Amino acid sequence: PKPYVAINMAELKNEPKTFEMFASVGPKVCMVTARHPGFVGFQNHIQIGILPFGNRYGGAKMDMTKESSTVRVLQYTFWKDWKDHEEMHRQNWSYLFRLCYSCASQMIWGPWEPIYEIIYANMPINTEMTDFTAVVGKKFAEGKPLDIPVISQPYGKRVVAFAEHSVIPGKEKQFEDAIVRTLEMLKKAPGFLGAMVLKEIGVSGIGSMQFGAKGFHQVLENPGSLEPDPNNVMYSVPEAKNTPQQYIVHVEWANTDALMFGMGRVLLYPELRQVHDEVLDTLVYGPYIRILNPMMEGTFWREYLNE
Amino acid sequence: PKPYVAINMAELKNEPKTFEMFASVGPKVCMVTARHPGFVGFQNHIQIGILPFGNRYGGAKMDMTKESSTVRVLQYTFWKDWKDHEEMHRQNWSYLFRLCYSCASQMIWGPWEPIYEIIYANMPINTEMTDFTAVVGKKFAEGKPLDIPVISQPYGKRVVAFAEHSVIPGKEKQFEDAIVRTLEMLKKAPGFLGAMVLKEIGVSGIGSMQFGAKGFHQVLENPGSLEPDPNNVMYSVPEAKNTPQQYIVHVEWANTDALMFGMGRVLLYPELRQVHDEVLDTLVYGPYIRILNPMMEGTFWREYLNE
Amino acid sequence: PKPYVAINMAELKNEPKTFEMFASVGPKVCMVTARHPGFVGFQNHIQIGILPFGNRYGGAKMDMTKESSTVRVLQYTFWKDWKDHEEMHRQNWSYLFRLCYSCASQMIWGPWEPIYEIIYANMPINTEMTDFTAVVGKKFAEGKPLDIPVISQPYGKRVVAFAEHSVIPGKEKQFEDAIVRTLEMLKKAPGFLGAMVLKEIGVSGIGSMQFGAKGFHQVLENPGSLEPDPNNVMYSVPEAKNTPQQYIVHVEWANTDALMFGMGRVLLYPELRQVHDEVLDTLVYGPYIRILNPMMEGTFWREYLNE
Amino acid sequence: PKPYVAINMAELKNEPKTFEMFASVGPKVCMVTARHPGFVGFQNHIQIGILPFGNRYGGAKMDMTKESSTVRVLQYTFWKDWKDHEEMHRQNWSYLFRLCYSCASQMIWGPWEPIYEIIYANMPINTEMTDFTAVVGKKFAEGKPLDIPVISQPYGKRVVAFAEHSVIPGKEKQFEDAIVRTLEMLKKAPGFLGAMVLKEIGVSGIGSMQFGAKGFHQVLENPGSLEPDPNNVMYSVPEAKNTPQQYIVHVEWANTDALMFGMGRVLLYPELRQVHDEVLDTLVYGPYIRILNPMMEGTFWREYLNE
Ligand SMILES: [Fe+3]
Ligand SMILES: [Fe+3]
Ligand SMILES: [Fe+3]
Ligand SMILES: [Fe+3]
Repeated sequence: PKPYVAINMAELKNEPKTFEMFASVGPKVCMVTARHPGFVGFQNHIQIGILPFGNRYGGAKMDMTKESSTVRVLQYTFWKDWKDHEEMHRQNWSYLFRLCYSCASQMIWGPWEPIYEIIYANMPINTEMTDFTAVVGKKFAEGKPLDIPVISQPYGKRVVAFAEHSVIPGKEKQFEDAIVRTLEMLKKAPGFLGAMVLKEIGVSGIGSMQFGAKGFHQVLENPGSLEPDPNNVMYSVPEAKNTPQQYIVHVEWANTDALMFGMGRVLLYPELRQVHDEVLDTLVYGPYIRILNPMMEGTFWREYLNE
Repeated sequence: PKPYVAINMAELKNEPKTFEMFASVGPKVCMVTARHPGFVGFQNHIQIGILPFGNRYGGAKMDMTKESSTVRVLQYTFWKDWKDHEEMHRQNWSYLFRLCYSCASQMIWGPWEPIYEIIYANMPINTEMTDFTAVVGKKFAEGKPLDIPVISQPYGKRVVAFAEHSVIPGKEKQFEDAIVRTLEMLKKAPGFLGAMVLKEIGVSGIGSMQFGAKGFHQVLENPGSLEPDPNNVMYSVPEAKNTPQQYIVHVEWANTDALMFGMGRVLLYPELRQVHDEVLDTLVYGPYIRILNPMMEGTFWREYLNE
Repeated sequence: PKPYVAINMAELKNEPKTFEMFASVGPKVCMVTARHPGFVGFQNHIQIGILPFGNRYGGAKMDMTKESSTVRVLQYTFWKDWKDHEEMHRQNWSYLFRLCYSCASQMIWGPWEPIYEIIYANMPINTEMTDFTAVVGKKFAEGKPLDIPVISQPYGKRVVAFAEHSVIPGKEKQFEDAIVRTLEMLKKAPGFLGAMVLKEIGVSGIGSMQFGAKGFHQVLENPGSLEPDPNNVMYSVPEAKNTPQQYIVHVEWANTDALMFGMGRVLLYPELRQVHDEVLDTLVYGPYIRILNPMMEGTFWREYLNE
Repeated sequence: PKPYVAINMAELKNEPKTFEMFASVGPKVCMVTARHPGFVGFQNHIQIGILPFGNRYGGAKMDMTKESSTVRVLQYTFWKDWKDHEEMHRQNWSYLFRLCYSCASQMIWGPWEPIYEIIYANMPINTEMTDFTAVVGKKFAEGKPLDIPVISQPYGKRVVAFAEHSVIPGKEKQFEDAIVRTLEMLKKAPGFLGAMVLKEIGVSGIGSMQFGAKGFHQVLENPGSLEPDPNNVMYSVPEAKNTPQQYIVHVEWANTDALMFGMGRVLLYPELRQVHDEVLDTLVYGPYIRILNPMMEGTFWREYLNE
């Protein structure tokens, strides 16, 4: 079934010390998260660049890692129910706060952790190139060769287009209907590895280190080993839901060229351009497209999705 | 009287060609904006860094200009009525679009142009160090020594704390009352040069290059000398107003140390800390504090303000 | 069905500034071209080299990119009807001229845009290496395993043999019959990815910036933002059709070794050599064989082709 | 059927002279070992690193080869009956001792040669990427598509997780049952190439150069061309079996990322974590996980295994 998604977002200094702490503390945070039975997996991304849209963002390119002074992370965790995320943070707060607080020396912005519902998903399980023979064998044995997926390789061996959209109030249904029609056509582009549409339902104050006064002072004054009062979060998840309504259109691709020309199909192929124009008419903001590398992940999230 | 404020925000590559285009294009844009009789002035900022709050943003410093790969600009224009902003943009679209388009080669994000009402202002006129003798003489000559301002030096000779806040729905009045009480106390800190509170009322689609499908394709396809259809903006300014409600607390300071310890007064001086705690209890997001240099400005906006 | 093909040809300086403008302006031109509902896609090439044919062109090699002072581009656009190409240019001339004129600073020769009919096509859809599993599954589910194509990878991951031929007047049928027999045999060569035969039907004067006197002056005097009169083209497409008749034999290959030995099959395999000798007897000029890299492309042209 | 496994373990200087000895001596030893009809194959490994378990072994990483002063080898030989290994050594002692002695100059620790029974195996035959087309063909031809294996590439083109465990006396059955459940679930991880559990039954004194006094003096005094008395081994294989009982859990993976996150599935996927917790409760020692590269091998051992 469709899980809910929490996306923890932050911007950190682009230096070895940051990647060192990703490698030490990141696994620990994931192990802590996995203590909760409602956790169904994760997909952790680094932003490598920004899609330039010709020269609309002429200062950007799809891979800016060499030049950029910062690194943005977008850490997706998947949950049977979004309340499971809120419970896990609170049940495991002494570990999680002290783990996440160790990233402080490297932080420039964040953490900020919006929560989403998945309103559309066309996403395969991941497979390594070594796996495909057995997958094909099994699908033919089951008499379902139509269910043989594309090869979507895990652990940094594909790329993601993370397309931000905010929608005019009243135009949500028009956006949702048109984006799904768009993505159903998009899937014909070479190197398409799957797509999903995330609709924001709110924000996790605790995941965002956003407390009332007491907890704010506790964060600022922390030696690193003392939890802020987790009951000093002043707002529930839905209270922070944005209007204009926010969506992420998340599309996965074999490589950055497939991403550039494949996402470009919505502009270059007249039939699809006409459908996608119905999306564009509904927007307050976007599409703004970040190029992400899914590096560290728990691929069983897709197994849950496709149950 | 209080003007409305439009703040055009963008992120560009941090390199010489960018600052060269600020020098070419920026003055031209301001001159075009001044064709409208409702224009009352401008204050254009570059972000120099981010307030670290001890080590909460431990990768940040107040001056990050030597290491950052990007530069963020925040261009304030002041208007008798916010509709004047919208009218100026449409009436001068040929010039403005083609001027702003020249910046595309350097752009990474933006433009994004929220519009604000000023709900509180304690801001002086600017004066150079050479002016103060005549100001003092003139105020004493008219029997108004209370109207002698601090010396708030124009053109890059002071610094701004730009503090972003978003507020729990329903707590807008509590925030507003609390922040004004806070700023009325803050004005005792040494080096304090004034403060104002901006409350978002909406977003200029045209200023943000956010059109429907027709205008989006015109933007992406543009050789630089053809206008997108300015009538293809699909939402009004208020239709884009965010909930949670967004505010900017804008506080000016003599220098960055005065800024750090001055804004710090709300954490360090117990009586003020108690008042400011009432602000903190209302927030969804923030305070996140950008450090800005007001470089290019039309100082007469303050003359209008203080009329 | 078989579309028509326009091939825009030019030679430019082989320097970064040329490739910078390909990345900036190329996409804009494609987006403009896609405004016409008769546009069915595109395949844009850079010439990497020339086939030496032993040492017949002993100064050449298949990859000359490191040494060459120029770069030749051959931009294929595909059209339901060739008249569509002519309408598209006229209907969108404001944008298109101004975009293409921005290439001026780098141009040495061109543009020159002959138009072709396809008289023979054996060309597959493109697929990425990730896609093949699903393609195989679908064709078996459909009971059409015979229709499983080779893997012809998009976006610079294969090579093209572009073989120019001109034919003795009166021998066009003999050429056409012999070249098809030849290509039907050539498809056995390892790494063969498809072939088509293009027969020239004329030249687009507008696409070649070839006007009467009035438009010629307008081109030469242009500051960059003023279109020449698109109605000052003095000849229709068919009026410029060459005699001797020109053809392109376009053959795609997995890599340059497969290209060299595979194309060489017409010389090395006696049974094929006998068939291809019938082609050679009909020529005025050729075969002259350029080695091309298909970098930017709209792969959906093959979908139209194969319906 | 399941063979028995002898694992010869040694630590040598990490310098070129060592790898030169591997290249000349190693193939000779394997040829001698092949003189016995009970020899069913071999798989020889170098340790490339150690799994850090987050930062539990924070000084380790998966590939330590550039920094390490030593190199550990783990040479697996597979035997129809374990007694065959013992007989082979005695029958071929003049050659083997003299061959193994020539490694002396490079040795820091070892040799040490425990013998194992295989209590669980899910291991495929190895195939090169060239082979898979024919394997698929044959399996479909015999109506067994379910038996198409993953592609497990020989000769250094995959990696091995070598997980050491020692088990509380009396908890052997619990460990064995829970480890099998764990590996049956682990096989769903991307990149999984097979697993087996080895249970120690004893140690080969002769393979370990572990003699009584007579043979010890002979080894120490050896010019290189005189055998120690092979009848001076003082203990049988089972007499050296350890309590606490030792096991190796040997898991093969496409690459080190698949190994890291895949082995990690036992910590990150809640359903598998619960199962693996049952293994963890049984341990005296471990899991301690060496990362191995299987470079030189006699792949036919898996053919024997899978008959
Ligand atoms: Fe979270
Ligand atoms: Fe504006
Ligand atoms: Fe053309
Ligand atoms: Fe042995």
